[PDB]
Amino acid sequence: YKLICYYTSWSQYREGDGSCFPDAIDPFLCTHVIYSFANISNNEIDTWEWNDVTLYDTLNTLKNRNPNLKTLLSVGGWNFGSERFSKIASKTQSRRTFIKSVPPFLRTHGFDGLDLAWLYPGWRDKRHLTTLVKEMKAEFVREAQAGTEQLLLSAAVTAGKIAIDRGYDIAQISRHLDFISLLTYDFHGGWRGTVGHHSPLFRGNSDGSSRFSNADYAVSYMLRLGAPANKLVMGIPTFGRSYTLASSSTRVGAPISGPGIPGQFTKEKGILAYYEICDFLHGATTHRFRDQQVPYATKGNQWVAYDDQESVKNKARYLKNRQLAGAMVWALDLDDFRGTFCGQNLTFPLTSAIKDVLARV
Ligand SMILES: *[C@@H]1O[C@H](CO)[C@@H](O[C@@H]2O[C@H](CO)[C@@H](O[C@H]3O[C@H](CO[C@@H]4O[C@H](CO)[C@@H](O[C@@H]5O[C@H](CO)[C@@H](O)[C@H](O)[C@@H]5O)[C@H](O)[C@@H]4O)[C@@H](O)[C@H](O[C@H]4O[C@H](CO)[C@@H](O)[C@H](O)[C@@H]4O)[C@@H]3O)[C@H](O)[C@H]2NC(C)=O)[C@H](O)[C@H]1NC(C)=O
Repeated sequence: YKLICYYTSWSQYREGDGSCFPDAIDPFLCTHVIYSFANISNNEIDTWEWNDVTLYDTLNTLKNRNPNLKTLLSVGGWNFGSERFSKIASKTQSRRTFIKSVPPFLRTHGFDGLDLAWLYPGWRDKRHLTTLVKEMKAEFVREAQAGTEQLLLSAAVTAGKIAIDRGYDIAQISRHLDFISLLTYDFHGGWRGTVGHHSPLFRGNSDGSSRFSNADYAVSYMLRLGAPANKLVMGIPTFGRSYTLASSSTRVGAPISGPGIPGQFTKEKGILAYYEICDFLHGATTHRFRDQQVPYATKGNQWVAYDDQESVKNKARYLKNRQLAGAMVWALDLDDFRGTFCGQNLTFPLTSAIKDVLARV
């Protein structure tokens, strides 16, 4: 099985114990580690952070201890303008300059491949995405004639039916990609005025109006569109989403006024790291959506949807039962990476739980 784990460059700036450098990563935990995110300047791949050159180097020394570990560099992301990707991909001269700049950059800094995180192509972009993937893969194939191990190409793909239909020719891009990570953890957010879970495994016979907003539907739909099971990797989150309750109601369908309050270390409205949730749970009431098979917790006017060891092991069993290529984790720096917040002296408890399931029959 593959275990694909993202590390995010901005996690280095978090204070005290929340600070996470590539250094903290156990080299034997994941099969592939992806560094997020690279920039595009002058139509060429480039660094984002001031000290990226150093961090690349720290990440790639993990390979001195585990020579089988693979590392990828992810380009794009949320803070990258979708329109900036659109402009690059739709003009042949810009697209060509970009593609040619990638292999030398990856080689200089020690990466084994490139992850595309264009979030998200519009209906006008779908054709250009296909072209970008095709031509990117062709160039990696050509570069490997120089006797080096061929660069890997992956893509992060949204799990909502409408985003898929609008932006992605799954049947075509599947043939050129080494793996596709399905982002099965954005099924709810502050954008609706109610409480709900962003990563449910199943629909659960109760659910109103969205048979499609669950991991099971997204996986079955990708399989139907022509993504081969052995290229499909199911995304499992290591963070939670928080909401401020608008009333004293805390069950399904409850009102909300907005995001939850920022966490001590992540400092971002609406999300919490798992190591912050471990702390939040002291004094919280815990519940579990039995149909959806995911927990949530509530304390005061704060309502948190999250994943724990049981829910993550369940998702891992599901994906094995479906014979998928593996699991993808967003993100190593949001799991309890020091191992000192969540009880047990177990570093990476969520990621480890996934690995345990994937390593059994
Ligand atoms: C990821 O990469 C991206 C892509 O490169 C990085 O984003 C860019 O990087 C640089 C530097 O930070 C900037 O590049 C040049 O910017 C200037 C361009 O000028 C413009 O400013 C005006 C604001 O008034 C703005 O508005 C319009 O244009 C005209 C203005 O007359 C106006 O009539 C219109 O109505 C518009 O309002 C316009 O959009 C431009 O942004 C240059 O001045 C910069 O410095 C050089 O400039 C001169 C030569 O051109 C020299 O005199 C100077 O000495 C110097 O050499 C610079 O070259 C970009 O702004 C920026 N672009 C994008 C796409 O965002 C990004 O930083 C990176 N991310 C990270 C984390 O690194």
